[PDB]
Amino acid sequence: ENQAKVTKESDSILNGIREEIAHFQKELDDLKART
Amino acid sequence: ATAMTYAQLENLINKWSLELEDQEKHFLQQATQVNAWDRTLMQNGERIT
Amino acid sequence: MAAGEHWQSALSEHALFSSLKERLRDVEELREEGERRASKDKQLRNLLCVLDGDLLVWDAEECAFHTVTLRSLSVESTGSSSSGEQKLLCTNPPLFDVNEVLLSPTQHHVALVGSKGVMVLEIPKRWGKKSEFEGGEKTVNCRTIPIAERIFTSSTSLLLKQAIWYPSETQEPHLILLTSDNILRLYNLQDLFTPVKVISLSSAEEETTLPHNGRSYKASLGETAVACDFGPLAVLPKGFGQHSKEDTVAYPLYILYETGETYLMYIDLQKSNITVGKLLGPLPMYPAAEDNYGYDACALLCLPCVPNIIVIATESGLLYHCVVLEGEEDDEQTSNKSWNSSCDLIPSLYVFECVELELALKFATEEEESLELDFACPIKLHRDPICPSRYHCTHVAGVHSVGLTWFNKLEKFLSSGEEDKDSLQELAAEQKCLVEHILCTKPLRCRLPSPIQGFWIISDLFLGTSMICITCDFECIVRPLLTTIRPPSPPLLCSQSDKSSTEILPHVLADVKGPFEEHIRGILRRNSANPLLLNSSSKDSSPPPEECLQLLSRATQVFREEYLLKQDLANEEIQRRVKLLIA
Amino acid sequence: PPSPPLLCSQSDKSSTEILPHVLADVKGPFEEHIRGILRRNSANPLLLNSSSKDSSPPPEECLQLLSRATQVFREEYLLKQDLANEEIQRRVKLLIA
Amino acid sequence: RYHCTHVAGVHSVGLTWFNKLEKFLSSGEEDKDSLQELAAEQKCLVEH
Repeated sequence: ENQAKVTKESDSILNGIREEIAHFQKELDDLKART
Repeated sequence: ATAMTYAQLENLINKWSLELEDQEKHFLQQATQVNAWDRTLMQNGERIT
Repeated sequence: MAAGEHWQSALSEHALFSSLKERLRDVEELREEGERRASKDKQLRNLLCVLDGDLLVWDAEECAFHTVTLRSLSVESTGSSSSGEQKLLCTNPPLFDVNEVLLSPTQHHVALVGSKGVMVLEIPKRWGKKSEFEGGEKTVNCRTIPIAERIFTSSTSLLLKQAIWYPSETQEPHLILLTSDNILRLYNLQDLFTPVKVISLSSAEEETTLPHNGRSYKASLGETAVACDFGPLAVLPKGFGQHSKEDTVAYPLYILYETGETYLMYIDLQKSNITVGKLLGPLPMYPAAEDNYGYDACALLCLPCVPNIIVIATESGLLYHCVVLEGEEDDEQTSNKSWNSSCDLIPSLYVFECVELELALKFATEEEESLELDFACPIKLHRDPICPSRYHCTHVAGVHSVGLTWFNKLEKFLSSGEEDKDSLQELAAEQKCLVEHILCTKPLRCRLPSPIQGFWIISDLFLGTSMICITCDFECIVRPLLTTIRPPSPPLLCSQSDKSSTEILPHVLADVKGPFEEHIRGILRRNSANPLLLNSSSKDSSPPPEECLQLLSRATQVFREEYLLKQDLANEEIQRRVKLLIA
Repeated sequence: PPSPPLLCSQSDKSSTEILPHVLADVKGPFEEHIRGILRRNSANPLLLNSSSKDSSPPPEECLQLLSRATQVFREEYLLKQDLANEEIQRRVKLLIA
Repeated sequence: RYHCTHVAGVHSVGLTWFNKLEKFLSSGEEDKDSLQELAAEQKCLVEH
């Protein structure tokens, strides 16, 4: 389209970052529960 | 979502490193307890023999 | 701990650093535009000192000293001293060259050294009351005295190269200045400009009786000094410095040039050295030499441990670890490098490893058991007071902590032999020395490298182990130093205690795999870690989402292939061994 | 001339007062820094009317000479005087304090 | 110190190596270091 493509890419990158952070937090919580 | 910045990334890395060091200390304490139990069992077996 | 982190949080949240940053911003706004770029692209410095537990910060924009009480900072996280925060004249514009600061070993004098001379200031001890002078005194002598100004103001061709203190507290602490013409001037704190001691290096490329100031034969050979460091109390050769066959402790002076030629000097005021005017060197190579031991050496650090370990930090980002060994008698190496009539004992430097630091911090393109460099930046080495083997390396690219894991194995092999299969595996595979990139002032190549105004390691019983850093923005960054990110060190003289570790476990009535502590350590061993992305207060550039994603993915991969996958397997071993031990 | 540790009995001191010292033991005023700042290789000649010219002075030549003289002055004395004034002002607020 | 006259004008020239000469005279007339310092070379400063 235009300048909205960069904003959409940044939003997708932020969503992926948040998903990775949530997955890492869930893995850490599971490891702590197992320990 | 939340705008990730250099300070936020540094804080997250520091928190993860602190949690890793705490887990390492807990594992070291567990290993020390296991070694003490192993030494006690070895002494008991050497006495029973 | 709680008390070990409360004082760090208080030092980080105190308003003194915010006021310093505001003053720096006001000065930058009042000045021109090139001064800001010069201050942001200048070299590394260190303007932090410790006096009786109090932290003294040297503000060069106003030529002042700021005193902070780390012991009182732990009270309501903002201090509890109405007169503890001392300011030493915050209204002096800069005149002479201000480069670095040094403290006397007797804790009484502060010397501001710059490429023009030294300025000495008498600061009394801080004890009693609110950590004031002599228990509450603000009328002491607080005036600066110049030192070695005429030598550098009469001839603009030669300047000051290096300056250090004499490690002695039973007498008057002297100041040793190594100039550009390979001249060592030992000055006293009570004299104006009268040289107390003058030493002229002489060998084959230096000068001792050649003409001075103008046409001289020194330029026909070149070879200019770069850095000089002091070593631990060892022994001196019988044919150098003395005439008898007795032993005498002395302070060795290791001089490192630009190429990498390390020279040997014996400077000691406790005994009158006979042959001290002849410069000894260079030290021979063993078993060979790649490029004179260092591509572009600039920093030398001699560890006080036994045997002697020389860390050579180059400008490209290479740390060569040379063990000091005795001179070989099979080949004529000690008599060829000695410039005297007697065969002087010239030790050799055996290079064991060449670590490559992580400079500029590129994208995810390296490995997980080593580090790669990028840009060439000057690196300054500092001896960690927690352990003589462990040390720190500071540069505009960031801060690294290097602990010699192979040093303990080498010492054990030299004493009796190497033991523990877990320690053998740690020494052979995975890694060799534990290198960790802590702070990273330079996020990428596109970002301008910000210089660190000071870096210190506070090690106390009531305060813990902390690393304090003050960058160009006058911002305080304090980090903890746990005993788990360092290799285990047995209680010894050349190796302080860090954590208890037991080895050699018998296997005759149970079913385990060696010592469990050492096995867990070898499983959790690593050699790569993501540094802390420091955020500048002035905000030079916003972090782009692509680079943020790349950095976070690299950090996640590192923590998953070096920490996460190793902790999940450790708990399974414990769960499997619990049932066997119960049976 | 340039002033290293020399015999100066005009403005430099030796200890507490002005003394003809031969070795630099105590800095006098700021003569060494002044010389280090003035370290140059040019000069500021004072012109005098005493020659027999051929005709009228050209305006272009006069402007060129004036510009050259002003540039030489601003490059050889202005910055040095500014640095000297800054060094003098450096010890004023500290003196009052 | 002296003055040099030429068709251009008058210059003032002062000896810069007089300091090294005084250092030689103070250290002694039988010193190899002072002899080398005297044998050294340097430049002066012309003042029109």
